[PDB]
This record gives sequence, structure tokens and C-alpha cells, in this order.
Amino acid sequence: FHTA
Amino acid sequence: ATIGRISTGSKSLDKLLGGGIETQAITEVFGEFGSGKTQLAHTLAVMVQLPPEEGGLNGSVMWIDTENTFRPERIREIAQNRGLDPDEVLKHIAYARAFNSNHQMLLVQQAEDMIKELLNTDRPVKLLIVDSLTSHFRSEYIGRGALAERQQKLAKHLADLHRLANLYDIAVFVTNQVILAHSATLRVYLRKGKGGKRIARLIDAPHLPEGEAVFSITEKGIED
Repeated sequence: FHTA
Repeated sequence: ATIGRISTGSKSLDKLLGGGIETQAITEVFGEFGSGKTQLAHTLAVMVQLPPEEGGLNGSVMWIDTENTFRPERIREIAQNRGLDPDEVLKHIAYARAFNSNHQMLLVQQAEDMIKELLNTDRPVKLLIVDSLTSHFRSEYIGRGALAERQQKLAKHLADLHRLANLYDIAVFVTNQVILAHSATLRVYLRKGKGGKRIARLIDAPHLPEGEAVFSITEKGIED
């Protein structure tokens, strides 16, 4: 997961 | 623990839902291509971030995408037109693309790490989106013998999602493009009428509203  | 309720942005759809989509539940929206399932997902990813007196849960979002349909620009549009800072709203969405159904399944375990991290902060995860829940399963488990196998794997995946919803007080929102069994908590059938108008009906929920909600796709996500 990565920040949008 | 008491459940929370995330407004969809439509009063009509909220009434159909008893106030909004629920935490400690999996809500599945299903319908044909173009029925607005992903628009509802984008809208919820902004609404959940609002404070509770505005229909949110002050929450963070995790999003598992299987069709490359997440659009940061759409989040920005919805956020800005609701008085919010688009970059901050985007910051609170944690995003992953699932390569195949086995990776999709593993990403649920991966997600628990961030859920635990954020749990006792002021923006705990409150929404987990899986869009599409079923597309990889459809493509991978196909042909003679696949109905049973696919249904087993999907049920396990949904059990993992139910555990996160229930253990961490999260609304899980999943999409499905459509006599098979289903194990989501609540199933909402969406369809497109005309222009930006959409119609929602609850399925196999005889104890809840039997009518239909109608809403439009707009620059605020969805609205009456």
C-alpha cells in the first residue's frame, strides 16, 4: 500500500 | 462495539441503507458495467473522512484495486467540491493494485498492518474498498470444476474481510460486475437509468427498506  | 454509519452523499440511498454503509459489515454493490459501483466507492472514500456530524467517521481508507479504476483526480474533484483539501483527502487513502486473486487475498493480510498502526490515532482506518472483488476470480477459476473452487476461495477471502471489518470496526465495501451463494452482509443492486441517474435496490433483505433509491453522479460524487 502507498499513499494516494 | 457500536457500529458506525458512513453517508453516501445521497439522502435517498442513505435512507435505503438505514443511515449509511455500516462498519462491522461487508456491503457488496453489484450491477452491470457502467452502473456506478466505482463512483460510489470514490464517493465513500471521501465521505468517510468527514467528521461524524457530517456523515463520516474521521477515518482513513484502504483501497485494493483489480481493474486500474482508482482515479486520484476523481477523489480530488469530490473533495474540493465538498469543501475539503484534495491533497489531504488523498493522503488518507492507502492504495494497492492486486495483480491476481492470490495477491488480492494476501493484500488483506498486508492491510491489517496499517489498520493496527492507525487504530488508536485520530484517523483510524474506517473504510476498506475491494474493487473488483470478483474480477480476478472470474478470470482465473473458469471451466469444469471451477464453480466449487472459485466459491470456496471467494468465501475464504470474504471471511478474511469480515474479520477485519468486525475486529477493527471497519466498513468493507466491495464491487461485483454482474444462483451462486454470496456471503457479504448486505447486497445492493445498482443499475443505470438515464444520463447521470442511478437506481439502487437492496437484495434479499426483507427486514429493510423494499423501495429504491435514486441518485445522480455529480462533481460531489453522488447526490440526490
